[PDB]
Amino acid sequence: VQLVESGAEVKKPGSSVKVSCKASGGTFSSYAISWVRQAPGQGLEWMGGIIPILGIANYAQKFQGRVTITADKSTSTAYMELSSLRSEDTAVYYCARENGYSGYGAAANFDLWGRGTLVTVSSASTKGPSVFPLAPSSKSTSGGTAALGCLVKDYFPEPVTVSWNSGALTSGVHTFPAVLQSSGLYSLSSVVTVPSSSLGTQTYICNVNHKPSNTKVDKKVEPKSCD
Amino acid sequence: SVLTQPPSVSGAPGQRVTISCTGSSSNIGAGYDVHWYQQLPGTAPKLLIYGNSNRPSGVPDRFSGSKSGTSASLAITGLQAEDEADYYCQSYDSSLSGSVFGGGTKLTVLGQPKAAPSVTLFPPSSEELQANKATLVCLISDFYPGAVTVAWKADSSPVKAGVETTTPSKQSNNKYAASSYLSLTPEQWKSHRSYSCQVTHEGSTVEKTVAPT
Amino acid sequence: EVFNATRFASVYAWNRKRISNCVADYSVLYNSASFSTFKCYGVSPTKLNDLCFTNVYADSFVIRGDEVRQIAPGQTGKIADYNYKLPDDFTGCVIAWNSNNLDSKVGGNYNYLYRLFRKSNLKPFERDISTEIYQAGSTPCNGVEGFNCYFPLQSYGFQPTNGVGYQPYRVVVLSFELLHAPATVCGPKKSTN
Amino acid sequence: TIEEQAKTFLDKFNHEAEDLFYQSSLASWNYNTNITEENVQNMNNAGDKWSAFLKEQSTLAQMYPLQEIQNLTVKLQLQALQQNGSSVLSEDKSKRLNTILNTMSTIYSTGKVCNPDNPQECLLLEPGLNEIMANSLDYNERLWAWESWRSEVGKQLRPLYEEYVVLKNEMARANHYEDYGDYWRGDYEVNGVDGYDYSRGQLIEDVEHTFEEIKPLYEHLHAYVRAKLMNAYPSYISPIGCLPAHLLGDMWGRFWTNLYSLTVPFGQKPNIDVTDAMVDQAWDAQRIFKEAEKFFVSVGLPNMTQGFWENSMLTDPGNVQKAVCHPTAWDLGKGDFRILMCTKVTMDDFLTAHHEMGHIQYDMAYAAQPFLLRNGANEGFHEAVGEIMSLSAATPKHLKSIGLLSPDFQEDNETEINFLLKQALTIVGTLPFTYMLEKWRWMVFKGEIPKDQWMKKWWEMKREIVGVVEPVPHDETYCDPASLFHVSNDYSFIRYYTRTLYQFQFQEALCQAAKHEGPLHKCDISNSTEAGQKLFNMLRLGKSEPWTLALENVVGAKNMNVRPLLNYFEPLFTWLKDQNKNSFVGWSTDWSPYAD
Ligand SMILES: *[C@@H]1O[C@H](CO)[C@@H](O)[C@H](O)[C@H]1NC(C)=O
Ligand SMILES: *[C@@H]1O[C@H](CO)[C@@H](O)[C@H](O)[C@H]1NC(C)=O
Ligand SMILES: *[C@@H]1O[C@H](CO)[C@@H](O)[C@H](O)[C@H]1NC(C)=O
Ligand SMILES: *[C@@H]1O[C@H](CO)[C@@H](O)[C@H](O)[C@H]1NC(C)=O
Ligand SMILES: [Zn+2]
Repeated sequence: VQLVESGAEVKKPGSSVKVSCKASGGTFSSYAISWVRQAPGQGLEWMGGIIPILGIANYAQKFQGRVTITADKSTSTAYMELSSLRSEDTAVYYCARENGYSGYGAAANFDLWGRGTLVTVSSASTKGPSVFPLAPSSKSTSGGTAALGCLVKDYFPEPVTVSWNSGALTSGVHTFPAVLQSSGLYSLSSVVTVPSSSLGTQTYICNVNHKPSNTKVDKKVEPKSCD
Repeated sequence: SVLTQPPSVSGAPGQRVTISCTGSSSNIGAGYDVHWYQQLPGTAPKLLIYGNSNRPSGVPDRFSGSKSGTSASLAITGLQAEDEADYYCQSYDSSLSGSVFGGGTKLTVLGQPKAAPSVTLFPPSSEELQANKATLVCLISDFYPGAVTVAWKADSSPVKAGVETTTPSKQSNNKYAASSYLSLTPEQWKSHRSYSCQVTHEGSTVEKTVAPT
Repeated sequence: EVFNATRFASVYAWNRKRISNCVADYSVLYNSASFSTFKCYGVSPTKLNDLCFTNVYADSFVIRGDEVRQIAPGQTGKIADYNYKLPDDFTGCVIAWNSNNLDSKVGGNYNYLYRLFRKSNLKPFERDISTEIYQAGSTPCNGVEGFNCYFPLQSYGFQPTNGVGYQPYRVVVLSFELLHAPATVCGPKKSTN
Repeated sequence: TIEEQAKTFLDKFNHEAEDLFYQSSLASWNYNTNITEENVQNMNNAGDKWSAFLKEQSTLAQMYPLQEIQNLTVKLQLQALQQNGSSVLSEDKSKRLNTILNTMSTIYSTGKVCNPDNPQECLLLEPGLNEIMANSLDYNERLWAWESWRSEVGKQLRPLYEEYVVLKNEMARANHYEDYGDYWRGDYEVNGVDGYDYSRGQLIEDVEHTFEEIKPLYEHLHAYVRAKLMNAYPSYISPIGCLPAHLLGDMWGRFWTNLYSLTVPFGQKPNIDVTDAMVDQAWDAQRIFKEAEKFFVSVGLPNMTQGFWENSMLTDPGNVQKAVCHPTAWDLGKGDFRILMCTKVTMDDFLTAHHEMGHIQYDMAYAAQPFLLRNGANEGFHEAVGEIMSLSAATPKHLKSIGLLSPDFQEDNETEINFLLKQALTIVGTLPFTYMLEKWRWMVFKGEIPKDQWMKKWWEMKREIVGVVEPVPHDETYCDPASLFHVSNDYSFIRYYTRTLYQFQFQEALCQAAKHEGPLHKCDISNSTEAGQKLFNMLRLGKSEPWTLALENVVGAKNMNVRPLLNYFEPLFTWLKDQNKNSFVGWSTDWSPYAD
């Protein structure tokens, strides 16, 4: 079968995170379910494994008593609760399945895995984003091609998409990724390439969609008059 | 932690590439079976081989696993176009009371040719100046590969504050593009004479400057 | 750390320790005056430090007070045949003691598990971690708690307010290996006056 | 197949009911200690989940057949697991008997009958009506206390007891039985063994057979107390009719030990006592359990584990918390054994300190056995093996050798007969009451007697079986026999006739191999390690072996007999025949005090 998990989620440094583990079909109320994490920079750790039949917890000695994993038999789902987050919790968790066997080794293997839950946490929480238009000058345009776009600053959290004329522009679009700042914030860019004969007849308008904050700012782009 | 792995390994497309996994005498050498996984950057890891004796459904037979005493080995034959991932050791540790993974090896040789970059310097607009901040952007595009060192100068001293570099992504025509910001304030933006972002690429240094006045 | 730790393992997946490139003294394990029962077959309990062996295999798990008599070669039951079988040529040395004030708590401590059902017998010195539902009848169940299908892994009943014959007893067995190899781990010569 | 499939079904109940009975008994332990509002919620939660687990496993075991297995240990326990009880009916009748059982347990608990002169000064039942009826010397006081007690509560309990008999007969009709009386007789039935079968037609045969020789002993002691009550009350008791209903010591007439102080045949000889010897020693409850533990180890019985002294009630710490006193045992499981005793420096507390202690010694026999090997077909084995050691500890020979009784007290022909008549008030006096209470209920469950003849048939057998007389005739609107402790909570009553016949068969089988060829009232089990081995060999059986096979190697008889009962009171049988020269033996059925 297949295990489907939640998408991206952000929280506060000192709050609780509530993610889930859904199972499609059966073979979930008969085998053990564990949680394997993975962080960029180090190896893969293992928090613990929970049996759904008897409801017995089995964690490791490297993790203290701060995370609790529960199970459900009515809808065949699993929940994960973790409070008092720290600065090194920016990782992804996986909902794995265990299938034991017989032999001299008898080691726990992970034959079935989940999708993944990107759980990142830092400062500079969600606020109102500010977009600034960008216009070319007389010196920046020497031929018949001008570069312009819209810059997105002080936005949170990821992911944020940028559309051009409600998706009417496809050729010549380029979306730049984000970058970590000293304050814990991000910034992206989006520029296009249009001929110089269309700067006085057809307008270019950027539309930003930020579904976690529910803010849609529609700004105007105009060429500069002094240069 | 208790399991160490080499950071990188080199190989050729058509010869045998082997990897070695070393631990202690209580997790791998005690008698427990080993499990090898593949960590692809962009999808969830799956099961490759368990117990080093059986073959799961959906995996090719080119992977060979063996246990020589206290160390496990993985040998492959032929490098295809899907081996750009990481290989880990998973073994049950009794001192840790659970399963612990290894370090991870990256399997890539060389595949990034050179090219000629093109930079664009854009000054901040008039509406950004009243926000008590100044974001000096410096866009680089149409270059290969994506390894550019970004530096800033103000005609009298290099700027070692507020410098940021983003990672380049692949374009539609097999090129890379990136951008660099400079967090400044408008109080000192008009006092200096000019600003510039200097970058290098295999010795090629392209310089572009603007003037606020 | 094998004896004194924060927690232990179960009987279906127990801790396996190998002693290599070490030297030890079995005199402090005899004059502790803290163990409940002490059985040592194949070698005398006071003349095992002079003779040298190759390897030492130590397994640690938990067991009840009424099942400490089942860790012996030559009997049948429920735990000694489905979790850890003892062969005929068993020269191990079992040490058990009571630590009921650490591995149990109020409200019901059910953290340790055990296997109750099995299809057939198993070879000694073999671990069984199979979590498959043992089918009793002739029809498949496809993993459901219905009829003719029962889960083999069941929970304990450890309570610190019990008597003597049902408390969690920390039991360890120290077995020796004899192969074509020189002496590796062995008690040396006692420092006299 | 069926042999390996039934093994996985039985042990799953053995490893699950050991935890369900552990938490339900834990909720009853904190309920009796500190009476809060939250401890009763743990008993209702664990009590409902235990009843829901029994009705769920009973419907699952009905699919398995019965007539294909030849093993004896699985067949006797499969009938114990297939005990639906209240779940055989629909959802309307299953909840209806739960409300009338809670209604029966609330009105009988706070029994409050008091004065018609004033409606304020009123007293409770327990221990209210038990102390006034015990210390009473007036005839008009006990006559009013017996008429008023069945005056106000007898009107309301009758329309509810007439409904309690129809739900019990309909439950047994759907349980493939004839009436509710066969459900009690079906528990004593065995199956699987050949040559040792016990049917229901023979259960009425042997009980009527042994009653024809105990009644001659009962009518001889009935004329003895009739010859003693004439000199105390010459204008109230006549030696022609029967004994009054309010002169039975207690209210229900169960224990006749209240008339021991007024029926003393020899007042010049002092009786034995332990209270006078415990004040100069400061005898505490810890010394009670310590000297009794030394008596059990010297005969061959094993010791008690360390888990008994950890969690056990010794004394009440002041009056800060309220703790009710009822002597009972709790089988928690996994070597956990608790007791509830509120010790006092009295005479009756010493007899119950060794009786209830024998229950724990019988509970430690099946220590290595699962939940499906509890007590057998009869629950009288707990009371039988627990009171044989109390009788061996109440003899003057055991108290003299232990260092408590003074050696100057000799055993002449005047102090040994008083010990026989003292035990006859609690053992022999309840034998005719058992035949009258059980046979009246065994015929009302069938339905051969109408609803207008339940009371008239009740008073007709009380003049020929037990031989009592009534000062005021009662009509059918009264409800007399529903005021007992065992009928109010659906308890068994066959166990009382078995615990009275097994307590004397065990008293003679333990010193017959101890070269004690003397009288039975002087038998003692001190310094005999060979007698403790043959006794402990059958305490660990449980429900694996029937009761007719366990006593075959002990007393050498298949069925119960009163031959030890006829030999224990042999000095008492010679004392009743030489004193009744001028008193008439027997009674008359046509005698009544209201006809004069
Ligand atoms: C009994 O319950 C009361 C309720 O307030 C509590 O105060 C007391 O501590 C309890 N006693 C024990 C022994 O738990
Ligand atoms: C039936 O089986 C039980 C346990 O498997 C055994 O103790 C008993 O002796 C068997 N019955 C017979 C008649 O062998
Ligand atoms: C119980 O009695 C036995 C036999 O006399 C003795 O060995 C043991 O120490 C006693 N245990 C306790 C706790 O008194
Ligand atoms: C057994 O005999 C000895 C010696 O006469 C005595 O001290 C002991 O009390 C006797 N045992 C009992 C239970 O009376
Ligand atoms: Zn009792």
